[PDB]
Amino acid sequence: TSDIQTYTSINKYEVPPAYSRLPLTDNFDFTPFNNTEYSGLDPDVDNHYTNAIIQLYRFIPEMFNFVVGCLKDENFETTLLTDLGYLFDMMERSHGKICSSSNFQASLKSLTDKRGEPQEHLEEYLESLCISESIKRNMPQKFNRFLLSQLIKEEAQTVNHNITLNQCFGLETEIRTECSCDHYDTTVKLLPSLSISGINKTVIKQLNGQNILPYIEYAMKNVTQKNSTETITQECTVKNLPSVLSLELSLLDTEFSNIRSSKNWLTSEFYGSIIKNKAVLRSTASELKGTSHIFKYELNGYVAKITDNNNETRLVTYVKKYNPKENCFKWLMFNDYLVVEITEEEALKMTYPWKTPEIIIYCDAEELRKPFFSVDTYSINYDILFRDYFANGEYKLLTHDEAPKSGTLVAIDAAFVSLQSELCEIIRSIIRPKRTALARISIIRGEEGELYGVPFVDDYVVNTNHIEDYLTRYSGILPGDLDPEKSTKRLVRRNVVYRKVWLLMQLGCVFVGHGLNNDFKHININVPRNQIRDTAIYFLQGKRYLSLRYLAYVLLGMNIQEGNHDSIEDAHTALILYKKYLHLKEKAIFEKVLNSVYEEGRAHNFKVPE
RNA sequence: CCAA
Repeated sequence: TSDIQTYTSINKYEVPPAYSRLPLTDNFDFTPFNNTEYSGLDPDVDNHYTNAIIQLYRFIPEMFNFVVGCLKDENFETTLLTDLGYLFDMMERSHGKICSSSNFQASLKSLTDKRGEPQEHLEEYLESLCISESIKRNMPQKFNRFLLSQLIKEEAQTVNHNITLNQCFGLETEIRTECSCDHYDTTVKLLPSLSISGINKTVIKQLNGQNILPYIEYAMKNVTQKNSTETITQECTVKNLPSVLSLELSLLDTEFSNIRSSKNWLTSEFYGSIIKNKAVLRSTASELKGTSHIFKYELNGYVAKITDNNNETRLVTYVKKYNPKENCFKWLMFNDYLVVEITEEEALKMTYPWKTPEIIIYCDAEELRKPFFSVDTYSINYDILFRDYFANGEYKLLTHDEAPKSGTLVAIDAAFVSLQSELCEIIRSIIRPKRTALARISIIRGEEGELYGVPFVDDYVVNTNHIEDYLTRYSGILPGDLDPEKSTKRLVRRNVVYRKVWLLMQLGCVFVGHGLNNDFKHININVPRNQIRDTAIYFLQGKRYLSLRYLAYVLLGMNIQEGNHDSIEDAHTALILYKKYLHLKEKAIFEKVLNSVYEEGRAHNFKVPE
């Protein structure tokens, strides 16, 4: 993959490798694709267009500090809001490590299955999951308006209901539709984004061609004269300059081709206020008449559509970030997992024909220079680690004297199920394997004491989606995972069980188990290597890993006689194995019994009668 | 292969 992060091409037509279709993601190496301390997203997703938008909103300080801040309280009902907060917090703390948005994608697919007048907004987003072209037109802008609308709707349903997202994106739109003479009707609705679509009077590129500001002025105050056998006159006007401006560019290809020639069209920064019943936007303050509270706006980021030379379509994200240790603006470009730091002259330049701006974001001046606040800047509510929150009808819950600290030993094991299969297209060129879901996890008390080796959660994860295979032999999940059909296990949602794991790694607990990197990858949570004690890495044999049942029969006297797997018992045996490994390490017998399990396994064929 |  040499010469793949080059974002510039000497030719104005050849698309550089930084925007090409990245190779599909046993252990994929991401070190030659990201050198910065800001993470990328796993391209193995059902949505061809949501990864670019998530990165666009991560670097808006006023939104990022809020949705991450919403992780103080247990907002289990706001699925799309908290899952976005779980993703934003994970992205910030990974500092470059790969991240997956499968949890957010699952909450979006379950929310869009809703079967308000504009309900086709749900169906238009659901129609873009089964993947034909990669992404259609006007579809990224449709989700941009959909994501912001659903977030605000969930923002009013959180604990201590907030309106912070409305104060940032709120566009007080006056919709005057004149039916007859001297008699008109006005509508006032708060819009999260501004839609620049269906432009008719292209009088902008003469002397106001020109820059982007005239397009924003028309979308803020326009008079359309088309409706129906009526052809009514409609006048849309906004009287609000919010903190951030969400722009949705959807123009004609003739207007898109003419807009590439105008150098410096997409303006870096501008200022403007409201003087008349319309909004005026000027480059410098010398053109501003003043007489009102002036507002300064700077570009935060934008999502552009890349048309490959192989006639392939994909989205990328340009991003600016401010460092409080100096006065500097660093640009960042985001492919799926390709992240590079670029210059401003290249980020604003759009003379290339394979580049089309789709979603632009402008931010307030004094608010962009504000630093990003992590979730651990407030007091988080660790009440779920003790409460019994089940959705149905041999462990023991936790107490406040067992309050986990930075270093509390815990044994974790997770069971999963199969929703779909590989479902590939072919040499493989289009499709990828997907759809593995979580069924049951269990955390065990690992701290030495009276309550040692005894679990404290045994939660099963409810799932309404159609499964393809239970993997019952390796999952121990009888068909009782249905919400009203719980056989014997106490069920729980996915948002509640994820918070138990998130709070454990938030405090700094130390997880032990076998193959913990797999569970955390499918649970969709990233834990630092300092808090992971994997028995596979410890008892590693070159490139071969040993089965947990085998180690229980060669390192201990526990012949499990494995029939139906049992996660609560699997995590228990993984805990005491870490205790034996500690014993065999304190006394210098480390690389003496490890060599004993290789050779004894050659004649035994890595198996024992069970 | 491990994980499942």
